[PDB]
Amino acid sequence: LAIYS
Amino acid sequence: NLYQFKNMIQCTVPSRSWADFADYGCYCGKGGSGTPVDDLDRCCQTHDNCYNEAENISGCRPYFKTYSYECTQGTLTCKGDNNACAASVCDCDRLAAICFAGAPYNDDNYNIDLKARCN
Repeated sequence: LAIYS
Repeated sequence: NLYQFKNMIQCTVPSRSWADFADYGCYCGKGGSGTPVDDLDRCCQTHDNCYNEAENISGCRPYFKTYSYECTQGTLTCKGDNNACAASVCDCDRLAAICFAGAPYNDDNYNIDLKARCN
């Protein structure tokens, strides 16, 4: 569910 | 979008899980702010800046924008059917991925204390 950049 | 950035990373840097880059240095993954701890953090810093410029294009959201690209036989390509925004985003991510493939990886710089070294 979550980010790198 | 990030799902695609994810897939980009996975095709230029096979041997390394993409997660390895989601929380690194001061700019990879987490917010940013401060001097990049290193080259791999610099790749990300430049990647964060790219997104901010793209944000200038109205209705352009770097994270949710779905662009057109393809990765085959070791080649990452941003397609022609992208509007200004998608094209920009695509190229940001693309440049980043290629940057990732060429930078060293320091484990000491993975998940460092943001608050005391960069928030």
